[PDB]
Amino acid sequence: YFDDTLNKTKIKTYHSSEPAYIEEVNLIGDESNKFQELQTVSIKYRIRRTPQIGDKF
Amino acid sequence: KLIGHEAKLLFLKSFQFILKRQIRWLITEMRFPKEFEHVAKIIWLKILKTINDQPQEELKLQLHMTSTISILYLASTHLSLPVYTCDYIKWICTAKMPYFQASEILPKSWRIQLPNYYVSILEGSISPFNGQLYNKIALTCGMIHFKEFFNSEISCQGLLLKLVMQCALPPEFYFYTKQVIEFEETDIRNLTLWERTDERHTGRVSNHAELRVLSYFMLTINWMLSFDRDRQYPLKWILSLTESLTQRTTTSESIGRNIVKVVYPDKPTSSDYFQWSEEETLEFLKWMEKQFLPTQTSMEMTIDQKIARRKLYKIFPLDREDTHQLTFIEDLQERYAKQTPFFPPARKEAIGRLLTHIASQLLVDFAISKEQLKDCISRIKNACLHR
Amino acid sequence: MFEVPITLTNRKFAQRRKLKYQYINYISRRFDRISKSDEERKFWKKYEKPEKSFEIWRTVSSQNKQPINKQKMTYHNFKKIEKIPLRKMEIPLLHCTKENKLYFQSISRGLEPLKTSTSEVRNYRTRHIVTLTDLLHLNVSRHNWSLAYKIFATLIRIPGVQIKSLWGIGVEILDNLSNSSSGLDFLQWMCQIYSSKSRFVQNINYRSIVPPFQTGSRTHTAKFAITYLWSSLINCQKSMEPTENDLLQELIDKISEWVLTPPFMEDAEVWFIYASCHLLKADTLSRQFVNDNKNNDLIGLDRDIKINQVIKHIHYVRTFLKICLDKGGFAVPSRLIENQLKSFESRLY
Amino acid sequence: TLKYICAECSSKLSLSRTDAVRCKDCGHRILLKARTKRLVQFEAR
Amino acid sequence: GLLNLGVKDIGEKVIFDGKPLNSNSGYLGNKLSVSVEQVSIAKPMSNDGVSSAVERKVYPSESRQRLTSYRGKLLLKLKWSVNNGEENLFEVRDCGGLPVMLQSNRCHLNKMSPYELVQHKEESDEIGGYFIVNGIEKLIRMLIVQRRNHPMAIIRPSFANRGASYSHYGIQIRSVRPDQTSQTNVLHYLNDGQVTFRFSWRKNEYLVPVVMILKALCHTSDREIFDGIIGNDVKDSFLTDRLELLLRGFKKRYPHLQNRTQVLQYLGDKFRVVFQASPDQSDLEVGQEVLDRIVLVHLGKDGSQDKFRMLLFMIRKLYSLVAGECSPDNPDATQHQEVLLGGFLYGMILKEKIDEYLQNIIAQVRMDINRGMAINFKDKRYMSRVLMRVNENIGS
Ligand SMILES: [Zn+2]
Repeated sequence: YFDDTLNKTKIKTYHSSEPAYIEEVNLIGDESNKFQELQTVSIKYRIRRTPQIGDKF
Repeated sequence: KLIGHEAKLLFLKSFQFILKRQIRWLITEMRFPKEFEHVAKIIWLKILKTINDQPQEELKLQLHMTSTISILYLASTHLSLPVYTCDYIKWICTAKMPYFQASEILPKSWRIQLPNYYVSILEGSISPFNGQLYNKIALTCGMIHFKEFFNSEISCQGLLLKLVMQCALPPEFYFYTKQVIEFEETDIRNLTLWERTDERHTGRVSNHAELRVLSYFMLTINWMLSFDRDRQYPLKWILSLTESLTQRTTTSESIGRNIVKVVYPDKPTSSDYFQWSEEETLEFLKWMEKQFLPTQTSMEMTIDQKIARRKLYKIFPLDREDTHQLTFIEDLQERYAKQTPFFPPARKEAIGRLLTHIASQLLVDFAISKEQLKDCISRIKNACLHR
Repeated sequence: MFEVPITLTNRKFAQRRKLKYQYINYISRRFDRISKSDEERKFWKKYEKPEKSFEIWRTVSSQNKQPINKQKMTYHNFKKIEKIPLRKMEIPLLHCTKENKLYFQSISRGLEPLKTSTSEVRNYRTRHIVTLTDLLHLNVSRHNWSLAYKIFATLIRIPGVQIKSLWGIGVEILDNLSNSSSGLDFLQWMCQIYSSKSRFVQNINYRSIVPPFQTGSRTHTAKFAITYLWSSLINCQKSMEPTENDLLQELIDKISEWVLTPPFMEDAEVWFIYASCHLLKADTLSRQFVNDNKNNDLIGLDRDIKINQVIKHIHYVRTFLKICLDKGGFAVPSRLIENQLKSFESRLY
Repeated sequence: TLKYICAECSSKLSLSRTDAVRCKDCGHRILLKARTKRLVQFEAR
Repeated sequence: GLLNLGVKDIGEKVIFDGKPLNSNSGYLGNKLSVSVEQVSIAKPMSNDGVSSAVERKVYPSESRQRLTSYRGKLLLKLKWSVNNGEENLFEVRDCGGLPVMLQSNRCHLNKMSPYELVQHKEESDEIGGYFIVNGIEKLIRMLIVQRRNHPMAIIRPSFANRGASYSHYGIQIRSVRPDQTSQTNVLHYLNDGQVTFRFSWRKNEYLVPVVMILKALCHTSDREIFDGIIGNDVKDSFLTDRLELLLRGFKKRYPHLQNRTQVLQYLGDKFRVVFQASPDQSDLEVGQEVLDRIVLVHLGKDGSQDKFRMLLFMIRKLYSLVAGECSPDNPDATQHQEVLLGGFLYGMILKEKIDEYLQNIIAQVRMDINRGMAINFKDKRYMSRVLMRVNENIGS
């Protein structure tokens, strides 16, 4: 993304213990009065979970 | 979006372009080679010459909706391909000209150049009234000094033909009126386009050649029919022509003249509006579904609005929720036959009745002056009696 | 000749009623005194607006109101009031066009203009559109369905239509158009469009859209939304009682969505139609359980669960008809509906 | 051409930094970012 | 539905401009009766920008994907009554978005077949019943509460925790009004034979001698109350003497309460400060309104002989517990209990919030009259301005 105040292209880093896959990216303009600049985005992560030592059964 | 000199330059430019678009449909329309194209180009090159000179901050150029066709008109006369009334009716009927709406441009952008003071005041403001159209031609000639530059102005033995065929195309009346024209009509010489009426009050010098041609045309008819001592034109013959005349479909032409009638002017065709002979009604809606399709394309009325509009047109699928009609010379032939039985107070009345009709027709294609026309008539009336 | 789809070439007409009003507040004042743009808004603030209808028709039977005034008008007395407002109309006459000087001097003499402002406008787009209007009005005045539809469909494609006759000829043309569409759809599309749930009346110079025949969603009913419900109940009646059904429910839940705000909010047919739809839903269920005791020989059929479902309704309807009366609803001839409903009860026995 | 599907109309579109976040075919205000022909490697486990 | 009974139960909230006029100075005047006649709730809709826009039904799928609440516009027909009827003003006020239960009479999915439900991107079998609040699915947990309207005999050391001369024995009846709002009423047997009645007002507790609430319900003789309790049981020396202590003791405390009306005047006088009825109601009205709002509200208004009979039944049950001729019940036995349903709690909390909201209007009038007193109860401007000056977003 880009904030004019910083004149910089900034990024939101992913902070987690495990890799994932992006399932959906949803662009939210709804319930807004105008908001056309698309300031809200919802991103879904798909984390595969293989049965593993320590999993409860 | 700019004011002053450079606003004017693009105002200028846009005017530049639409005329060019006008000219090329001109070529496809008539197909009269490099010639029609290049003469038109230098004509405006000549027109531009004058605009630059009185520049500084001269903004009188704001040439009108009519200036462009006057330009094409004069260029055509140089060449002398056609006529004015015919050209105008044809153009309105088929929207041949991009004349009436100025959105074409190629400007999307020129539009935004803020139609401001000018470009907004361009393309399609309104339809010509009285002399609001022959006057401009005179002004163009004056700036143009057109008569010196171009040969045989306002001429056309073709307008006479157009006119006789126009209705009671009494083959003999072509030569009759050609003869009276021969007569005192500028000492038996083809009327040339009037001069560069430099003066701004545009007096009715009444030199617009055609205007006088139609006048001689009318005069000829009643004089000719008002002293056909030999009785070559039967009592019952005159009303038959007016009879058969009683409107009728049109292999394109009459439908056009209806479309011109519909500029709701002085109410001579207004009622035709009302009447509108059945189908005339139908082929009218046909020409509306084809030629005000351009109509337009709201941008900036939330996408949502546009969608709604679409839906509306949606739930109105519409457009369909002898080839029948006939051509021009077909109709012309068939009324020429509808009178084919050829071989006191009443006839005078009939003659007056008929003349009013043509007055309607010829006047209706043109700036009329339900008086000037008359004034024009009066004028040569006076001109004539100096035998 | 007919009513045109467009904002009235706002050029001379706007300065003509500057002069009209300004004179009426000038002569209006001195006359009131003896009895001891801006001016136009003040003229309406001295008279009170047109409520949601047409002509402030309201009875003719309450207050006596003694108006013997006294003819109080001695040619001499009129020219005492008038002698000074006319000289004050001059100053702004100097500033007005020669056509508007004569127009003012005609209406100040009491002459009326036989020159319809919509009989001179000379604009291409407008030009035709007046073509457009009379052709469709002359075509519905002879029921030409196949041609009235084409003229209507083109009239909305040109940039000059405010619902207007867009809806009032757009519905019949679809009733006369035995082919495609139920004014209903078009009627429900209109309803979606001009809800106007906002209570806007008065204030500015409504001279672009007056006809309470478009507008509302405030208080002033919309009449295409009332016609949508009336056409919808008549669309439910045809070939009912001679899952894919739903319509008489669709209309019970589409009227619900409302339940007053603007429509519920305002009374009448809103309540009365909803009921009438509800009363029809009561008959249909007496028929579907009517003929020769329900269908025939008795019901044994778990006695009647169906009678109890119908008596609940009949008792409910009578509540909707009553609240429509109580809240000032003059629409309903109660005597006939109560007799019909009781004689119908006597079918359910 | 980047793609965004209308959550309620399925209509494909190509949003710009200059347009309203809305389905031009329905009017919804929720748009799924479309998958494209893009390479991804996978360990088949 | 229950909610319209609730707003019928909140009644009125009256405020006087001290209505000057210059009896109009010790009876003054100009009444303003504010209430709510109807309360309507509409199914979730969303119109674009702001107004004039065509509305669309809003679906739960939208709220979840959008991560937002699933709100329905809350509307209520406000009654603004001036001078008991000199002028009535109706107003449908929108009170913000009330979260609606799924598959309820307020969810679009209430009547959708699985096929349509799938057509709306839902679990083909979605039971619903829960709320989308800020996109997070929450349901209101059902709760186990005392079975309503029926006296449960309880021994509780709290009863001694009231003070000296308190026994453990006591009766608890949880009277619930039609609207499902509850009011717990307790009877206590004092060691002294005195019986005191516990109740709660403005969620503070209040104790009154039961013989006062008896003489307050209906005009009766002492023999009618005595006969009401012991009746044919003329052999209970235990009860004969305790009940003589009760009635004679009341004759000791209040020799001057000679008739029921006077008693009502005593109750109105002692609760007038807290029942907020003042500058409008007489001690007779305040007292009787108290009885009507507290004592066995499950019996309802004008049940005052019936409420009298029931209260006597609780006195008899209480003495039968005291002797020990009957066991006490167990509040924790499922036997003695009913279930506060989430939606009912919802309706109660709405009723209370609308009561506070009308009180809030009353506060707004108080501030306006205390800084200007500029405007009369009649102004339509006053309705619009005052209404626009209190906060009415109860939906949020
Ligand atoms: Zn869509």
